[PDB]
Amino acid sequence: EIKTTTTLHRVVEETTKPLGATLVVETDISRKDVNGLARGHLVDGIPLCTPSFYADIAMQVGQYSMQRLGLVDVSDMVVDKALVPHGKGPQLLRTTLTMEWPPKAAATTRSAKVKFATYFKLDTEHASCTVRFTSDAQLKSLRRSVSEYKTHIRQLHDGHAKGQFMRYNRKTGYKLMSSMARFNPDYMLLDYLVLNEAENEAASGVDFSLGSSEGTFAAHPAHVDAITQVAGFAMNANDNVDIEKQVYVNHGWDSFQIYQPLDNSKSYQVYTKMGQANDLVHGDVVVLDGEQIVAFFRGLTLRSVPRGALRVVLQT
Amino acid sequence: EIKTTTTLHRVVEETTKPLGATLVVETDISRKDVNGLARGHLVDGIPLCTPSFYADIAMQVGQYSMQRLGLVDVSDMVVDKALVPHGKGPQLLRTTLTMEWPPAAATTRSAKVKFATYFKLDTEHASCTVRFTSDAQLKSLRRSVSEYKTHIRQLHDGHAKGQFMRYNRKTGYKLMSSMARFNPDYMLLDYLVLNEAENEAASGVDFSLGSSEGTFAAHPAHVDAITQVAGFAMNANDNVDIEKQVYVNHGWDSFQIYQPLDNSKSYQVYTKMGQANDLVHGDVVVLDGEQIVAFFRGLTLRSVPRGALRVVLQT
Ligand SMILES: Cc1cc(CSCc2cc(CSCC(=O)NCCNC(=O)CCNC(=O)[C@H](O)C(C)(C)COP(=O)(O)O)no2)no1
Ligand SMILES: Cc1cc(CSCc2cc(CSCC(=O)NCCNC(=O)CCNC(=O)[C@H](O)C(C)(C)COP(=O)(O)O)no2)no1
Repeated sequence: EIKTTTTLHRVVEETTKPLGATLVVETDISRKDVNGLARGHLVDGIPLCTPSFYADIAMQVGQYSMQRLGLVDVSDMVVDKALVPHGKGPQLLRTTLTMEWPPKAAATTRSAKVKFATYFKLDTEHASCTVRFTSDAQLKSLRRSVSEYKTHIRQLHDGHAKGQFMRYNRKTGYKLMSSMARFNPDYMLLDYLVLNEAENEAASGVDFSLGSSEGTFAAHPAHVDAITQVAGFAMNANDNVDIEKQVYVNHGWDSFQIYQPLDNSKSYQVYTKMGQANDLVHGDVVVLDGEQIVAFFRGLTLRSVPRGALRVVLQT
Repeated sequence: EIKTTTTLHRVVEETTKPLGATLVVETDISRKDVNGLARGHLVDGIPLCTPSFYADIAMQVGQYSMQRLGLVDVSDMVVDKALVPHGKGPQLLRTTLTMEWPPAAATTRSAKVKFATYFKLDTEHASCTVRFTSDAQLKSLRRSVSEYKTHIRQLHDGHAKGQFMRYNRKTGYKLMSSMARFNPDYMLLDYLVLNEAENEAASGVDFSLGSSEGTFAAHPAHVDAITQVAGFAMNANDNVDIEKQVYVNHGWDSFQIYQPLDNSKSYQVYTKMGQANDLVHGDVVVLDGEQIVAFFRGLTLRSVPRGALRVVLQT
């Protein structure tokens, strides 16, 4: 029996069969405990749900599906269409998980397809991902790289201390981005960020104590979004990116794994080196707690879009 | 008689009497050579004329009045109401200079100047007092050059140790972009080093970074770029939330220019603005290496609610 949370409200349909199974859950993003959280960013006055909102639900339905048959990877995340939480009556986000398997091999299953769509009935298809019941091989490799990530972080701080790189305090960083997007205060968790613009390379302290995070989640959408904001800032805070004309927006990612809880009283270190500018850039994002590996995005992908075209799409 | 320029288009009236004189000039800010320049900044999509636009005209009518009767100080500048250059047919900015004297005209060392748009009266925008001043301030400033250069060097030393922020041109304007977007011809701040704890800034302003075609006494983009250093030093503080409160131009006590503001040259600008009534003030010096180029004394900024600013402009 799957547990309901702030971001997963009820089971719509659940069906187990010979060559597969379906699980459909529903979240009313207008419900009072979640509607504030569902409004992660505001672009041209229009609220937007963040990809981390889907990722939280994906982790929940993946963890449940796995246990009914131990890391869940939220992989192949593709965000296709904006979700605008209007807060004017029910707004039903349905998450459909499907699995396939050959006879008597249900227990071997290591992935499931997940789709996110709003309904009234069908409203919009928003996003999709593949949850993977994955090995700890990546975690083991990341643990061997900790000293290397730490050295990259130390080198960024050394360069700032010599006047080489920019260091943004929290409020100044969000001010720099404010003509592009204004954040829900509960999402404004970047305490500082050191940016080497030449390599789109950033080290950031993210402090989850800086916001309110009441509810139950698998991975708090504000905590996970704050991790991806480091990569977004590294791109859009470059002196040669004119955010009046072109901006790097979320596109999705290849892989996302969490190895330790994202604790609302703690601060974490985040490091990324995003690739150089088709219209896509990608890179990895690691999250540390001192010497411990906390989480990792592999192939986080951002897309360069015209600022005005973004505005027209959202307003329509 | 008075020369016409990009920012001063014709004489409306010129009268002398035994105890004074009046000079009224007119500028159609919709004329095609000046309308672009008149649009200095955009706030919430609404174009605004900068105080430096008035200062340029004030220098012109002051220099003229004066030679007719040798530094002009544009002093006691008060900006009361926004001027929005709509670009939809004539928009006539009238500048009125008045002098008074006891029965003695050649002794006169100041004149009152008013700036108002007419259709006839539209809006009263600003006023100042032009002063025909001594070189005492210039000579005192020349003795302080090494002290100003030391303040600038200390800011650069602090940034090189990671203590102060240094903004490249485009990143500086990006930081301010939710408050105002600038006419590219006004985006002349090449870099700025900010000590936030004292609202203290040193900036390189490079007039070659914009286009400045026309004739002026003091190019309004060049003078506005000087004041932007002080505005940035206030609004770029980490504790100023420009979504709620912003420091806007208010005016100044005194402004003198000692050397041409050359559109091929870069200059050094230094200011230490006071700590946060709703007003802050400070001095702004402009250097060309070892030479004193210009000085604002008592440049005044006013803290206003960002949304109240929006409503006022929108109406
Ligand atoms: C300090 C600090 C750090 C940062 C982060 S850097 C600046 C920044 C801000 C944001 C948030 S706003 C962009 C965003 O992606 N938000 C959520 C994602 N939500 C969607 O809804 C898009 C996907 N949607 C689409 O609609 C389409 O693909 C679209 C409209 C982009 C184009 O479609 P097409 O043109 O092909 O028709 N991110 O980075 N800030 O401060
Ligand atoms: C690098 C780098 C540098 C910068 C720029 S520096 C930061 C900055 C930018 C601005 C520009 S916008 C504010 C401004 O003052 N613009 C012109 C002045 N023009 C008026 O029209 C006010 C007139 N004042 C009024 O109308 C009223 O007094 C009002 C409405 C403000 C108050 O209302 P009241 O209460 O009196 O009714 N400024 O600083 N960027 O990157």
